[PDB]
Amino acid sequence: MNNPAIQRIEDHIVKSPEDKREYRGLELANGIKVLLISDPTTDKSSAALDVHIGSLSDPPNIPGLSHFCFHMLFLGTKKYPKENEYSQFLSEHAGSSNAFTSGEHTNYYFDVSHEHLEGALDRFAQFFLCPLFDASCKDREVNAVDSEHEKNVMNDAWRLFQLEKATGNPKHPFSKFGTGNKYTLETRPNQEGIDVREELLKFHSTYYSSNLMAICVLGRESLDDLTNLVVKLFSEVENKNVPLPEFPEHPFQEEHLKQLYKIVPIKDIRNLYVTFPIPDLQQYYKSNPGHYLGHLIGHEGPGSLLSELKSKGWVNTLVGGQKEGARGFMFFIINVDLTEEGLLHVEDIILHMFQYIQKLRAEGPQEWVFQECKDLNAVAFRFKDKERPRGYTSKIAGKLHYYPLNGVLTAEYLLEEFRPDLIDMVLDKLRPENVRVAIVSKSFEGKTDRTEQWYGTQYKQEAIPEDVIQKWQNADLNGKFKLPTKNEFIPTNFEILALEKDATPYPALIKDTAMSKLWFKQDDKFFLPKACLNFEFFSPFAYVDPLHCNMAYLYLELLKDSLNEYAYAAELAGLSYDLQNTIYGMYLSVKGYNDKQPILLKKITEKMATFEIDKKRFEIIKEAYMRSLNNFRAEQPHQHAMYYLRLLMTEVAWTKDELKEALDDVTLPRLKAFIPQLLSRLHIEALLHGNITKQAALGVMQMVEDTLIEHAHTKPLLPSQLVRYREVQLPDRGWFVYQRRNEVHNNCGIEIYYQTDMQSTSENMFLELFCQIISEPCFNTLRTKEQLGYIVFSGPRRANGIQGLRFIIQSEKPPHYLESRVEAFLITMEKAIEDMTEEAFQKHIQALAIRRLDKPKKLSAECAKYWGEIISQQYNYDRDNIEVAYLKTLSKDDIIKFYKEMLAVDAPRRHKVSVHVLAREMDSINLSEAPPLPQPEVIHNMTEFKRGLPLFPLVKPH
Amino acid sequence: MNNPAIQRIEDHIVKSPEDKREYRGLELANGIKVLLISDPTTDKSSAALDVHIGSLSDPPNIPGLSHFCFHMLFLGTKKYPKENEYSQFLSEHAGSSNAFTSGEHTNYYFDVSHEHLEGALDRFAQFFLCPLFDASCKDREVNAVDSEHEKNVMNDAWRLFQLEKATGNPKHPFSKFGTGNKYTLETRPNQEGIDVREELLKFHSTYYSSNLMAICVLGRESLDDLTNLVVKLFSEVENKNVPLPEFPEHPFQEEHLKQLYKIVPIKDIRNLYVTFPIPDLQQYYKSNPGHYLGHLIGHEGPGSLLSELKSKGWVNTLVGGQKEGARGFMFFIINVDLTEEGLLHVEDIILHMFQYIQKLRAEGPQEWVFQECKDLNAVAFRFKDKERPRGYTSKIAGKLHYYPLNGVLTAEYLLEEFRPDLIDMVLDKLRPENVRVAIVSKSFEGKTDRTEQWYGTQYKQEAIPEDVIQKWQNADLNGKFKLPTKNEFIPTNFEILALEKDATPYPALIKDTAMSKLWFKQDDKFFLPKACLNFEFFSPFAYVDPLHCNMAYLYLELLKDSLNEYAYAAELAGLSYDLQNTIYGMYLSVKGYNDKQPILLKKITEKMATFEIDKKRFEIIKEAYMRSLNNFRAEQPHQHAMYYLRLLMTEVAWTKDELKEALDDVTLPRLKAFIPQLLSRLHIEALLHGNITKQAALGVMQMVEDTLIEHAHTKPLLPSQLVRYREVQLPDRGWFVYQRRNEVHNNCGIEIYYQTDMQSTSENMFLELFCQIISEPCFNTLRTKEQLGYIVFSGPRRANGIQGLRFIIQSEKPPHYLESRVEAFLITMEKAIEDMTEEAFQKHIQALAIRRLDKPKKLSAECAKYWGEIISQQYNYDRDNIEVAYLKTLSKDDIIKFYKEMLAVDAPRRHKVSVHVLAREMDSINLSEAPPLPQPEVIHNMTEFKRGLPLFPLVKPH
Repeated sequence: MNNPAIQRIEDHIVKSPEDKREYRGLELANGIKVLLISDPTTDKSSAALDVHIGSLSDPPNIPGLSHFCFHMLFLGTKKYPKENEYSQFLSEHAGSSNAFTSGEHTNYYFDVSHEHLEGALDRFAQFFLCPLFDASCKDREVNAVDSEHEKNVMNDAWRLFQLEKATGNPKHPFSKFGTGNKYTLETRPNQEGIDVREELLKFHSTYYSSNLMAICVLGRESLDDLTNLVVKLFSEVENKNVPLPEFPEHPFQEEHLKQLYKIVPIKDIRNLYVTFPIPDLQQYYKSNPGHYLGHLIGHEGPGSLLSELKSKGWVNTLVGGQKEGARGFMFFIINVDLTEEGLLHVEDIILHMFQYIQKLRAEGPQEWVFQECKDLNAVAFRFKDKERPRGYTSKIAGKLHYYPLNGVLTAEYLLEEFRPDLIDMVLDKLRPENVRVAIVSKSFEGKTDRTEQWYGTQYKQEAIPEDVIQKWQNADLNGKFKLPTKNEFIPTNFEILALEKDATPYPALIKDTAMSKLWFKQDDKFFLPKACLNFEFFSPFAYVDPLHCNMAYLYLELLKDSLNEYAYAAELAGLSYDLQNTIYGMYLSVKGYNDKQPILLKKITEKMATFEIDKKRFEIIKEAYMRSLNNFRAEQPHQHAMYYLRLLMTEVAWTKDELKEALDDVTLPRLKAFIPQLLSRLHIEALLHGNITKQAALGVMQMVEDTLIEHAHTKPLLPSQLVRYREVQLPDRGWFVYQRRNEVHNNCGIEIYYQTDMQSTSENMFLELFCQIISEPCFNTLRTKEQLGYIVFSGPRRANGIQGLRFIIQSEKPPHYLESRVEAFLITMEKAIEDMTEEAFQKHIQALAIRRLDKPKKLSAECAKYWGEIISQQYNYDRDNIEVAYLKTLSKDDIIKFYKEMLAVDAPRRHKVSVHVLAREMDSINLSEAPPLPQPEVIHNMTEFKRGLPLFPLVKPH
Repeated sequence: MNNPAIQRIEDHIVKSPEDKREYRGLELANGIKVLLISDPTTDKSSAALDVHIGSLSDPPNIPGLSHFCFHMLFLGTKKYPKENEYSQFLSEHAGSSNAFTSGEHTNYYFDVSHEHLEGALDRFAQFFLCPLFDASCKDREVNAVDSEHEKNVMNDAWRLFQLEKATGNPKHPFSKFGTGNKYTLETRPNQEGIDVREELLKFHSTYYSSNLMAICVLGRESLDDLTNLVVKLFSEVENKNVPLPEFPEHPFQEEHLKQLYKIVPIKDIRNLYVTFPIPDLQQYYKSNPGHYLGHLIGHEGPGSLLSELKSKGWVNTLVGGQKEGARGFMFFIINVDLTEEGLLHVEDIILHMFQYIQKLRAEGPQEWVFQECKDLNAVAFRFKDKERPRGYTSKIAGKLHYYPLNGVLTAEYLLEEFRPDLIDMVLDKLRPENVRVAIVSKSFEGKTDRTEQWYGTQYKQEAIPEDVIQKWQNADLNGKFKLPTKNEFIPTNFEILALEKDATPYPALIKDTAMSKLWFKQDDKFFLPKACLNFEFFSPFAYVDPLHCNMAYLYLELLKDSLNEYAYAAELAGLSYDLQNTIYGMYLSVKGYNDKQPILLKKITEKMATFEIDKKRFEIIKEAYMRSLNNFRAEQPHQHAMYYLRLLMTEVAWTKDELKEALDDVTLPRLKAFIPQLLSRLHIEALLHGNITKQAALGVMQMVEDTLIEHAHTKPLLPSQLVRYREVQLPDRGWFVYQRRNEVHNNCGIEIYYQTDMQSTSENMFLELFCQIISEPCFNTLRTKEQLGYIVFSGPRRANGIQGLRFIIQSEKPPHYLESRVEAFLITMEKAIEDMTEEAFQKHIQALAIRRLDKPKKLSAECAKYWGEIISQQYNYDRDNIEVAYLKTLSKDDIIKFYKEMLAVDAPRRHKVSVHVLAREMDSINLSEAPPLPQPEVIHNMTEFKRGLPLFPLVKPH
């Protein structure tokens, strides 16, 4: 009795009781799996379509056709032939989109203003009904794919990824190159024949079948309405009845086992990768054997494996468990980072891994553990934070291929059966004869034979001698490896306290004293048994010079290091904390189930105020920290540009250079002395937010104070004597440039900042609307036409109460060229604005309003927003409504004037600075015309530079 | 054979061999004693006339007629009848003048541009040949005299002065009121008859006689030329053959002896004054018995009297020796400040004084001591720094009454005969039966019977019981009081090192390293065996908050406190040091004979780096420091205005309030810990200047470094990471006012700052020429016509690289009135400038040039100038020539424009701030017309105030 397009309906979708959203499952006649989500309060709607095809179905001759294809798909359709029609519609209706290819999945998704779902879906749908696939872009698009590849070329992580693929069976599709590039996309085709337009079309026509598609749609409309909408748009997708691809033989045969790889990294890291091929455990999701083992093998603290490897001073971090492969196969991995001593004991490290394993075989599957995991995940599922719509549908579309409708939400969180047998089964694969091991370290440089062909990775491939393998099999049992004990942090009070009648819509200041300032809000919307605790400890000794910055950093690193064992239980129990230094002191945050928060907070604070430094932990943390500062050189060029702009524009900021130099003056005695000093006098500013009462907030706040006062003898640092840092003020019509060499990448980085004025409602909305207007053109113009790089960003920059427009580009071209192109873009944008219809303008106003008003979905999102107002000392909690009201009154002329005053080449108040991060070797047409530009004043000393310019005031508190 | 006007010539004037100046003594026929000084290199000339009449010859009915008289004398003459002709001539020719009355002397002096000596002297001379004495000023002048009196009314020092006079014989002129006021000057005359115009004339005509006058004149002209000039101008002064006044009976008879006075102070101090009347020792200057005793009784360190009084924790400072009275009598005094414990032991304190005395009688005069004093003073005289001309002639004119021509220079420095007899003679007066004692302390408040009539001082007068007197006579001998030992610091190497051929005209940077920056110049002009050593130690821990400011202060106070005994010898030996904290760290300066500098510097630095705090010294220094912060409330209203402006305009500055509050958190352990921290990391910037070689400078600099590094383990604070403070930047057209209560004075204070722009050659000379032009009008208008107060100041203000115009007034009127009057003055000045002749303008340019170019006369003057360039990090050593060159190119129009841009009510870039320090009770006509003014923005929080305004850059180094 269902509509002819629908085979089967619903299933009753099993969801969390807390979840007010309404759900319905569907199976279209044409084989499409579908989940509809009705949320009547949602500000943005969203949809995702996932194709169960990826780079694994890439033809042998054209690797990356899959990736290439989704690039081409966005590029206009028969009904909507404009090349950027999709994205421009999304931009102009508060929307955004993205897409991705993995081995077996291609996932396309977007969100949009809830009032225009139908129109966003009609367009998205066309991509699966009639793509133009025209060759005017086929040639450009390749550039974007190429630089995409290029950017990741020097990225270690990606290099290792594609290196585990070539270290495997070449006649297995796993070995194929997923990303693609210009070398195998435009080029190999002409010089070997073959039309990459015809090839695309074939692929798209063999593999783009409805039987292999899943869709998820979220909107305000009712389920019935969404049903019709979906049926109408998607029911006529073409079914090709493609058998689902499968890879059951497994990419790593006995020949690839017992292998060892010495890889040379770009960054100066030391990592060890251990890998056991395993059969596909997908079908077993109701019991999850691979992650019961992952849970014990990647466990931390008391008696765990990592604990031991840490005590030998061999390893700092351990991650272990099951890893995706493709339908038919998986892997079980165990990764660790090596200390200096660790790198000399790889063999002995691994022996310990098999020793813990062996201990598992000895001990055998344990029901109480699985039972514990079961109960945590259940609560975790019930009390899951409400997700952002765009990320939810995308995740759901993917999961639709693996589970029945009624179980698409609960799958992967809820366990059921306990299965000792399945667990033993996987356990049996973890043996020396199944092991692939990979060491990454710069100590191999110059002495590698092989070049992985796509990324260029140096590396050695060798076989692990029999005796070694034999030693590992001779893995007996190390007494130390104990199992985890019952989890004390598992919460049992999920009572949601009633809303105090004195409650308020924004955080209220409930305590203003010389020692502490406490902001507090009781949750009035999410009603989950969760609380966010935020503390900012102020002390001048944290950032007073580079030596104390270093000491502040090491202190917390050392503190966290020794709390870890104890803290892991909490984390598994959905209770986490963060602790880091800042230019003002230290930041302590605790999030999660509120029930046992007070016990964790007590332990952290106690340890803070009574800490005692293990000599040995000290040198390791320091050597790591040391190596980490050096490692900054390896970062992306754009990441460097941003780092230097931040230093440049701040009255006081210590560069990594300065920190490195000062690090060698840090000894154990010095550090021991510095702690009491740091803790000697303090001011604390706090936000406590969530499922807590006023009484409970003050109580939590007292215990922090009292624990410090009694144990470290802390006394009050009056707020009035806390020195805050100002932003540097650029001179009218000035242009400064700071130029630096990057010594790894053959790409250059660039950040251009046009500083405007002190933050305020009007200045804020001028900058933000102007940015909205240019957000998609910047993308469509500088990236999708001019192909200047994979990274092309524009938008607002905020810091120290000041703001301005920034552009960020990573590119093969020289900075001065990017620079000229950006100015060229600025002119076009100005004309574009002069020549834009009023109603297009209003859509831009309306689009920015929607983004701004879009309410946080979860506590930590609402919390972070408020914490932003505290950090910045503006305390403007009602900001969003105010600014949007003001936004709605702007007119084209206002934005034009704004532009002419602040941003034009000829602006009387242009304030421009550029950071140019030069490539390794570098350096020092129909296109629109760039204006002539001034000669930059060149910065050779950030300090001299700042000393010679005035400083901004600080922003007045709201 | 001498000119008929000259009785006797010269004497051959005994002078220092080092002294290139030429001298000649004279005795005019009319009894005038005269010294001429020819200095052909002098930039400014000078003269002084001293009359041997003072407030002691004041008629009984009109006290202060003497003071009054010299006010009236400046007020125009028959030949030069313009009321301010004298001072306006001096202003317009790089000159300045002043005058003063004491008991037996009235001293008038001026300096002037060397090119216009004759014209300045002609006018000065008229005052002693034919004063108009007109009654149009007689009525105004009284105001200035009155506020003069009023200002000192709340000044403790003056109150005690006039209180020792009324505690004496009323029929002795000593008891008369010296200052005068409106109460006894305009008033008592009408209501008791008597013309204060006729009275003046009488006085002036009985006492203003040539026989009682001495003159001293310094100019470029030759001695012969000065002779004629003087004879011509002064030979016809009228001789009245007044017998020289004398007061031989003595103001304090046996009735006033054995007295005790409990005085209530304005400031919260504790002081004890012990006073022995003695006969006049003037005649005995060749042997100076009073100051051989002063030398031993006011000695400090090893075995001295003060040492003991300090160990009992009774007293911090001791000053002892002979004190001026008047021809016929003197006093020998011994003053100390009391700790809290001291005030409870006055009796026991004094007993110790007589015990030391008794020890002197026991021991008897010692030839070696007098011999030591003799030799020090001789070297001191030979190597005396060349004096500023204005202060030299004034001093010499005074000394001309007491010594023969040929000995006027050497008198009071050179000893001759040793006279055990004279010493014993004075020693015999120091006995309990001769003693007057005075205690000053707020602990007496409310319980005094008597009001000294002129100042209003509360106080009790009582007689010292017999037994007390008896106890003091029963002053035996305290073992501890040892004599001073031979003086090891007495220098013996006065060799002037040859001028290295690599020498330079300005300090050169000879050492730029992470630990130290060393500026060095070898003396190329004074050639005295003297050196100035200046060290600025930078550490952020000195001023990081109020607690560390306090600790930095106490540290140095404690350090100096324990070095004193050791240092006194040096000081007597012409070798001194200064040591104080700053917002950047600490300042150590050492000046004097270079020979033993290195031994003193070594001891100071050593002690700095190894200091150990006596518990007991600690509480005393702290209680004193504490009391001292409270005592700021007692300061002059104008002094408060200046203090608050400095806080207001500096990015970071800790108020005395903040320091007081933070002081109670300072304990001994805390302080002990803070020292190593402070010394932990340091940067040093030095100026070494004088009679030292490059090799000797570096050597001196190394020993400071090496002594710190080896003993406190100091390591380098890189200069680049030293945070310097900026000046606050006022907004265009802004007017801010900070208003505060003064709780002691019935006068209000005011400072008005019109901030201009960052310092630079042009901005500097605009402000400085404008100031020159208005310097005398401001005086003549706001003070001498409008009589707004005794304190009326205007001129340049420099701080943190910024500058502006300031006016400072202390007044009976309310701030808003002064404020209006000042603006009224500004308008007049503008018109005055528009309407001033070109050649009058040029004289102003020429007058400022002369002041600026006028070369330093001594090492520490040249040193201080250079140290100014270092402190301020501008290093503009050739400043003076540059700025004057630029000065000479300015025109009226430039100054007008300057004024219209920056200073007018209507200036588009006026930047005005006013500090108003209100009187105790207060508050919150032909006159020129004040313009309407804006409503001030009012400051209630210096901090909020600064946070809301931008900050200036720092000035670029030259």
